[PDB]
Amino acid sequence: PIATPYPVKEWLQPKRYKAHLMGTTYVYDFPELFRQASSSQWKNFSADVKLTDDFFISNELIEDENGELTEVEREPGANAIGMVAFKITVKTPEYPRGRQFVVVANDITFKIGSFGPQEDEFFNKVTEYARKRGIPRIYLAANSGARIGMAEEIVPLFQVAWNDAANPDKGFQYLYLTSEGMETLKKFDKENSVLTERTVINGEERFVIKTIIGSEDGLGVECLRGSGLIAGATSRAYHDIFTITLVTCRSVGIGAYLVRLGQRAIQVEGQPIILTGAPAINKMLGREVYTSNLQLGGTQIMYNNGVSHLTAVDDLAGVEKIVEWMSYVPAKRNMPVPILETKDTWDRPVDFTPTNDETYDVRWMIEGRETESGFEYGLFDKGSFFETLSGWAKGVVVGRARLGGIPLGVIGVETRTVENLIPADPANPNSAETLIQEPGQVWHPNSAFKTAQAINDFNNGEQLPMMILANWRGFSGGQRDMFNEVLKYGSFIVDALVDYKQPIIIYIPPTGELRGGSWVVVDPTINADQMEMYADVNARAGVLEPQGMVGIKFRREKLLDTMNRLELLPIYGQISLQFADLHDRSSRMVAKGVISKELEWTEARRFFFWRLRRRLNEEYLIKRLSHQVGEASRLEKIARIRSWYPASVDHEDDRQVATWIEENYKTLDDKLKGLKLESFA
Amino acid sequence: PIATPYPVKEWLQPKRYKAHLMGTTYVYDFPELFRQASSSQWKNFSADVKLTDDFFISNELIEDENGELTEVEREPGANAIGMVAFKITVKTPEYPRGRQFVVVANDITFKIGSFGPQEDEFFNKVTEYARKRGIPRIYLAANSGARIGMAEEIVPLFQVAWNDAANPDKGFQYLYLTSEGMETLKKFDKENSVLTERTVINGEERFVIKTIIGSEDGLGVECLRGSGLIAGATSRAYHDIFTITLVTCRSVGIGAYLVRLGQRAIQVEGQPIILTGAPAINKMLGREVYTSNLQLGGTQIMYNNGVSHLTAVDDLAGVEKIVEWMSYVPAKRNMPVPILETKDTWDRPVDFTPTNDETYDVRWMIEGRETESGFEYGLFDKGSFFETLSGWAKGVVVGRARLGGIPLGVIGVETRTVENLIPADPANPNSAETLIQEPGQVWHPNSAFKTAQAINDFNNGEQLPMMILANWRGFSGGQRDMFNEVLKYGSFIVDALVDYKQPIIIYIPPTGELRGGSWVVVDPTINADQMEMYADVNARAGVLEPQGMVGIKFRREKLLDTMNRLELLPIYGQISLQFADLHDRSSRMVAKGVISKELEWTEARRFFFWRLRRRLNEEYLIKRLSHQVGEASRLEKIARIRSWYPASVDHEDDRQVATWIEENYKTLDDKLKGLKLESFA
Ligand SMILES: O=C(c1c2ccccc2cc2ccccc12)N1CCC(N2CCC[C@@H](C(=O)N3CCOCC3)C2)CC1
Ligand SMILES: O=C(c1c2ccccc2cc2ccccc12)N1CCC(N2CCC[C@@H](C(=O)N3CCOCC3)C2)CC1
Repeated sequence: PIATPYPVKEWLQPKRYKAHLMGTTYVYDFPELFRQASSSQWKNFSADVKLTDDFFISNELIEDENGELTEVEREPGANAIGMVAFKITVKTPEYPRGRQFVVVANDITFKIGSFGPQEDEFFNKVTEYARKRGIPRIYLAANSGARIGMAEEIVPLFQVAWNDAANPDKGFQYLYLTSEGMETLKKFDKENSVLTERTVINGEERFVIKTIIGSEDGLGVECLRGSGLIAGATSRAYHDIFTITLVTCRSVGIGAYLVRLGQRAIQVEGQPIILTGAPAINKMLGREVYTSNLQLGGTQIMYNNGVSHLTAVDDLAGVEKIVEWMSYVPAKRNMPVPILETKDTWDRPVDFTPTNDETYDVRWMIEGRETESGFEYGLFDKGSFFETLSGWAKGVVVGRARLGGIPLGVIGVETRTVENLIPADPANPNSAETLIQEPGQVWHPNSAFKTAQAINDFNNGEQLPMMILANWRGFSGGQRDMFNEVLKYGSFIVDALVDYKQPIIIYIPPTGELRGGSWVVVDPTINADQMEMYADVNARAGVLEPQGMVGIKFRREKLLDTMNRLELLPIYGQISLQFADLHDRSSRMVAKGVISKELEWTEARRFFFWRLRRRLNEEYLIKRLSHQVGEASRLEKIARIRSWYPASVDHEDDRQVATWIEENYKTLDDKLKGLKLESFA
Repeated sequence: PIATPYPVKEWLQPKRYKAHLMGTTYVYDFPELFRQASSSQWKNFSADVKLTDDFFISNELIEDENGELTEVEREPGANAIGMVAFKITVKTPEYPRGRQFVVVANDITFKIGSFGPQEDEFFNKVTEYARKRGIPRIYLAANSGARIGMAEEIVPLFQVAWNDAANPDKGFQYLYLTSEGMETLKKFDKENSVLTERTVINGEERFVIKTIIGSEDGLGVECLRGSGLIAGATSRAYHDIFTITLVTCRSVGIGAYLVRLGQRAIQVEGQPIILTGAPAINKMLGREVYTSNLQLGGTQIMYNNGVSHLTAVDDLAGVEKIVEWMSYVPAKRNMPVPILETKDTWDRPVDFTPTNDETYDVRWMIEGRETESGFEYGLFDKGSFFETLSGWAKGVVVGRARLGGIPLGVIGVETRTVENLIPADPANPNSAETLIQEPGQVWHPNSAFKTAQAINDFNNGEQLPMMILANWRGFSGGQRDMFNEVLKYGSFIVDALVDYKQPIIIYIPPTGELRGGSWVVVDPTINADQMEMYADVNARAGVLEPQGMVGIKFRREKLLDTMNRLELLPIYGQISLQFADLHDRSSRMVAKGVISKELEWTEARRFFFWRLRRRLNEEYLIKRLSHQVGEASRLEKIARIRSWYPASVDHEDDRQVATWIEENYKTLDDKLKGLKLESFA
């Protein structure tokens, strides 16, 4: 293209054009999308703030002589391998002074973004770089899978020993090389390119090739090993640092697994996440079964799956989502969660409230709802809800949110029935579309899976506190759900709670209820160190429902002796039912001591803001002790800590306790590093 | 019953009869089934050995004044709660001097084996008892779920305020008590049995009951909390000690979850594992959908599921299976795996061998096969294979086995196609039976799940080494398997390998092959500390299959320039195919360094016996260091250790190295506790 306003980009670097033809942003152009999204981040936070370009820095990382990664300021497109990386330091609303993270990306223009040994070792190096520093690892996937190839240097000179040169079609018995070919190899030192055995046939000495190795690296198994390396590296990263992947273009094989192993994934529309491509599958099956890879790894598959937590219309959209996702995540492992107070102060009542006779969208209880007569504030900061895995197991709603600025994970129950429509298998003529009804307030294998998945993703990397607006009547005990292993996924929940390292809040909502199976799997005793449970005064909880209670311990026989109070069954049935429902009240929960407090929905936001803050504060103090004393149970540490509180401070006063602690961080700090003389040997 | 030979048992204890009517062994009679099974254990080991009753001891455990568990020798049936336990010390072939473990069981005769607070705290206490001592925790489930009930003391005197005594049917507005009733309660101190509010209606002062609490404990939520307690306790136990559960009778609610949380489960035939019973489900749905609980939790469900690892014809059968399962498990956490050498010495060739043109049952490669012309020894000790999860995901075969006495976990690939027949959902008129073809040498969501599940169960509790006869062409990339999240389960594999704490051996079999996706997820670099990979000389491995290799890097264009060697496509296609297959040879794997050694199947058993032994020996030494020095990488520790080997010892000689180490345990022990002066402060 001639006569363009500015210096033609796709020409100074033709790769940029190739990247675009492929349908993805050019790898070296990504850092810019992060600057843009970071800018947009500030615009939404404070429309006024004036930004300087030094608010965002991106330094490429390449390996030096020692194989050590360093920040080099070189020109785009000069990458020797098909894998690039950048260390980004950017000031954000949560981290005004700056926060860092790394970005690793395949370079789709370099050998179709294949994964070769060199790319794998680079990928592994970078992942370790991030983990060491405890900073997030963002991965931009646009690849073709493990790199392949043959020993091309052996294709022009391989001879075949036939059954008779007269009729080649009669077959052969082995391939070989002539003493001439053997020399050709020896001339280029490409001798180890083949394992042979010299054997003199009546004709001449022919070297039978028993194995082809190849002089060039990255043809077969050496590539598979590299994949495993990064697979294991990523599995490890997920429990260490915040991990997220943007499928910016096709992602195949190891590329697909890398997406899942980092768990958190945002898939750009039309960018398939696949194992074996459609063409190759059709070939293998002989028939033309599939049309596009999108049938195998499109959003309609992976987003409905749960592999994709979110979808994006285009790369920039995805980058914005990543950046938005990180706003609730600590700057680096073990730092306090990033607090970001906004216009929505904590001191206000909760507007929206559910009704036992009015279908509602739990999201309204969460973020709030916009009505004709104004806006109804929910429990959390307005506009702070960031839902994820929204295309899978709609039975539960999971997302990040803020409570007076305090970021946290949130799990709500979808009350409306879900219409899960499963496509037909194009590989089966007998395959037919199927609609699955997913009853509200009930766990099914997929919603139990999504719950545990959410819990683990909140805990690992994100290191976030969490609140579950628990409201389930139990797990589906039907035969289908039971056959589909609902017991394994329910247990996954228990496992994930036991692993949680941040404060957890279980709260049964106003019109909510927690019954039998459901209560079990979320009870605070599962993790006494981090869990606390609260029942709204208008919530219900019992081993069974009122109906089941009368159906077992209020039989017709007992209903009769009751007739001695005044056919009439229609109303005496409602007397027993109500008799039972009177046991399932928060008051009994308090009386029996299974919950910490019965709360009032409208006053919840206020209460939880201070409880969470008071707890985050005591936790910080609890850890400082841990990494100082050594032998001492939690009970002991928290006691030694609360013993430092002024005599006049009411330990049960969340605000008071939180306020005092924040006013004495340094005094307490001395008190801590004063216990250094705790060298019990 | 009169005139019976010996003292009538079901009469001295009527409970025994009730237990039997229920279809299960009487809880106090179980210790005897363990003695029997232990006896049978010896009979099979050495038919000669003469046993004394002191070879087996069972002491009941109950809580003392302090709530501490102690061994009391009291008479059967005297249990105050509906939960019993026994500490069993028994001499076995693996542990001639004795090995211990605990047995906890519901007492189905006590309040239908319900789970009340008291039973839960007892259950939790016992589980902690075992964990502390690191001994196995066997659980015998026969229960009815969380205990329920109402405030019965409030049913004879609750008054109802109607709209008019004339027409009760017109409804009411609230229940209450008379100053007389209030007194009745006060007389028995059962005052906290109800939360009320006095209000004088034109008539008289009536106390409105706002909440019913109940004087008796174990009616509602307090039971759900106890369940959670033991759920979390069991989730924890699984990663700590060897856990197993025998569903000896119905197991419900928390009872069902307890089964899954302990993971390893043996289900007696006809004993359902359920959440909500069929009757109650039918009631809730109005219609008569299900006939028996077996449709919901029978073996046809749970055994096909994977929830049940094995099924048993009767209790004794199950006990025998438990006892058999434990024979490969260490006496208690962290002890060496129990070695048990039998007639099948290590020094022999491997008989059975697969053929590329003859369907075989991988189990023959494992245990061996019995032919008409004698017995063909497999890779492992004859009669030592103990398969588990045999009713689920037949695509893979998992079990325990011995290699010259060394117990280990084994994962083999089923080559035959699996005919998975899924039942119809009786709750859907449109539901129809469905047969799923599961292609051999291919991972599907369920077989990938079973693989990871097996790996984790081998690692946790069992603490066993493991060998995987890896032979997969890859994961199914079809749309159905892909939509059914095959990527999540494949990754579960990577996760489980990263967690493995014992030596691992990956071995591609004689006619086996490991391709693309499959290699990735099992490569040694995933866990360099514990993994090692070996390829049989007759195995194949490549990123793709030969066909796919020619289909990409040996196109018709290149096939032509090849025509310059002598329509003829049918044979020139086989020349290219063979050209590719020449890259996929173990020789290249060695050349490229992705495997440790290429082996010969017949000599495998011999080789692996010494490699595994040499490794178990070095591991022991590696740990002793760890729990002594502190800061030192694996690389350093193993080097400091191999530096102690005599100069003449060949580090690569497994037998030599193992032999020397075993001949110097105490000399090495001194060398270790000599590094105590390693007090770097
Ligand atoms: O309390 C009862 C109950 C009865 C219990 C015992 C005897 C008779 C009962 C009758 C009941 C009638 C209506 C509702 C609940 C009843 N429960 C039985 C049903 C329980 N559901 C929990 C949530 C999932 C439900 C379930 O398993 N499903 C949902 C519908 O599809 C089939 C599978 C079961 C809740 C507790
Ligand atoms: O090597 C090939 C291959 C080709 C690759 C690239 C271009 C053309 C190919 C043609 C092939 C033709 C026959 C076999 C393999 C072929 N592979 C493609 C198929 C791969 N399978 C791995 C195991 C599971 C297979 C799969 O996804 N299935 C199994 C059948 O049901 C649909 C889903 C795919 C194995 C690797």
